[PDB]
Amino acid sequence: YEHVTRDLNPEDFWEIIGELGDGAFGKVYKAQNKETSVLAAAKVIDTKSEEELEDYMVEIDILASCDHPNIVKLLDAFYYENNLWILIEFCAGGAVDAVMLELERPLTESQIQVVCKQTLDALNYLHDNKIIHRDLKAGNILFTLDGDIKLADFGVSAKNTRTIQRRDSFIGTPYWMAPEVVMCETSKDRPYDYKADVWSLGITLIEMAEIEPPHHELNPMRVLLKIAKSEPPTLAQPSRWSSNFKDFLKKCLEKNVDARWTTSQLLQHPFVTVDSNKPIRELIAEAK
Amino acid sequence: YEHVTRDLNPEDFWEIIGELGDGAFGKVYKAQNKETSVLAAAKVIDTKSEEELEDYMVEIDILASCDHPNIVKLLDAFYYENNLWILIEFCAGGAVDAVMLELERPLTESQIQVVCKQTLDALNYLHDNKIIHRDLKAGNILFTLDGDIKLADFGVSAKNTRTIQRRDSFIGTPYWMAPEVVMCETSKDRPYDYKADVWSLGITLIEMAEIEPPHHELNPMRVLLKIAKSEPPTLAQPSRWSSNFKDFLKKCLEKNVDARWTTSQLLQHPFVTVDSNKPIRELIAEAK
Ligand SMILES: Nc1nc(Nc2ccc(S(N)(=O)=O)cc2)nn1C(=S)Nc1c(F)cccc1F
Ligand SMILES: Nc1nc(Nc2ccc(S(N)(=O)=O)cc2)nn1C(=S)Nc1c(F)cccc1F
Repeated sequence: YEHVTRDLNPEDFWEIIGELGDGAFGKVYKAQNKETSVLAAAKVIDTKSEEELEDYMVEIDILASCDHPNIVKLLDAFYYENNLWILIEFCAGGAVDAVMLELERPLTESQIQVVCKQTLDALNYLHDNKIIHRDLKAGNILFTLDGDIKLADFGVSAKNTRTIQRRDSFIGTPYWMAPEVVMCETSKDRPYDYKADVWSLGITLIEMAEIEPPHHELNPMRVLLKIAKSEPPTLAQPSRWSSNFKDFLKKCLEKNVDARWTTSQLLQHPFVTVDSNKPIRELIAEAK
Repeated sequence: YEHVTRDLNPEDFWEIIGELGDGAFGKVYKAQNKETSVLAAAKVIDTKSEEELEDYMVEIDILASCDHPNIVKLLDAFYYENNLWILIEFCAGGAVDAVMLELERPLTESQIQVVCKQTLDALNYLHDNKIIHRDLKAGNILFTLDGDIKLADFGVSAKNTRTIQRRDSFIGTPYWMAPEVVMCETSKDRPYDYKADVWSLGITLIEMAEIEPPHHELNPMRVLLKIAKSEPPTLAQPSRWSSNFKDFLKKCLEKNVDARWTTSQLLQHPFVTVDSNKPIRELIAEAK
């Protein structure tokens, strides 16, 4: 497609150094550019056929089209011998959840503020560009060498740009057009669906405060039921946390979607009014 | 694709008898099956390239996948010598707006009830199957030989089935999932976007009452502004029309989308509690 190379062996450009992880789409490798020495994470996805490339295209497009400091960039993509290779800028610190498990402790509040502030900048850019992440969690927030973060894994993300471009496309005099379509107040443009990411942000903040997300102790079969039945989760040990942390969470973890804050609103909250990554430089230094 | 034939000349199966119409995508022909004598409307769309087939595929899929008495069926589709041919079951009476212009008068109320009732059955099926028509008007409601109607022109329709199938698709324990996604209350499933068709139904009813839709006298440049600024339109000569007609319109022509009725709710309204097409048989007989 637009961004996927054909007929070339990815391993004539990128050398596998080792393994970074392993998941449902296969193993993820640490790769090194044979010419430039630039590092990458290399997803290698077994495709049974060419039709399956369409399943992975929205993700590639999002990665190729985004240009933000807190979103990982696409370095290359190849289709070769029935595998889709996706090469993504390398984040040397790994995922936030992996750090917590290595150190066997949650992040401190000042650390959470930095991750939250930068993660929010990424989300706000996504939403501004009609992208819903849809799988925000600590496993998909990666640390850089320099103590910053980058949001990754757009594997189930939605990009409403072509939908919106087709939505506004009309010819002739539209006498029959609904006023909400006239006013650009269709679901594609309203905040409603994007706010699903704002809830996931709240859960991820509790996950960073407590190592594991709410309801981790339940039978997995019960978790969706629990989310539906229960009031929104709160920090297990609230005395440990500032009023600003607890207030921010309440703006995210709000079941009335209309009342839940947008990323735009959240950027003005004092919990994210920070501008030094030092608490994270301290963390990742200890993990090194 | 799924439903488009390659490498065969459509005119070795279908004979053009004449022209039915002409619009932005070209002329529409009256066609006759050379073997069966079955009649069709034949859309013939000039495509500059193969990539353009994707623009027309949702429409073909909707036509091929729908099975309802009040929705036109796909008979064939061909890609040949750079044209996309779409053959659609023929409706011998033509469009409602064409009848009104031929007879130089609007429909009577009893006629409108029959068209409304059948059109609503079609819409309700569409919405049940996650399709938004998006271009409902009297020009896209066609009369059959027998005095029934069929809804046509899915050229800008939305089909949210693959979107919804991808929406519910998840692996692993979804600790971070928003409660509105948990409860299947995303925009794909909520009535909100489908209700745009319910507004267009209301306008189409006024169009059938008055030959032309509200604001037909304005500079076309002003129409969208007028829709936005104005209260919903009403029948110009309300003494001519029943309270049931006027009440039905108010349920459709409601700017508060949440307060506007669904097609499901409208099916229970007395304005559509009719079960004879005789008023339409009388109309189309005079037009013959
Ligand atoms: N851009 C990027 N950099 C890294 N770096 C990384 C990953 C793991 C580790 S490890 N094995 O935990 O120390 C260290 C660095 N991983 N990464 C990506 S995109 N990882 C990743 C991910 F975070 C989510 C889904 C699929 C993935 F392949
Ligand atoms: N299924 C179908 N049957 C017909 N019949 C028809 C059309 C015009 C006329 S005419 N020329 O007005 O008398 C008579 C019959 N037209 N038709 C379709 S799909 N017409 C049409 C349409 F209604 C909207 C957009 C494109 C179209 F090609």
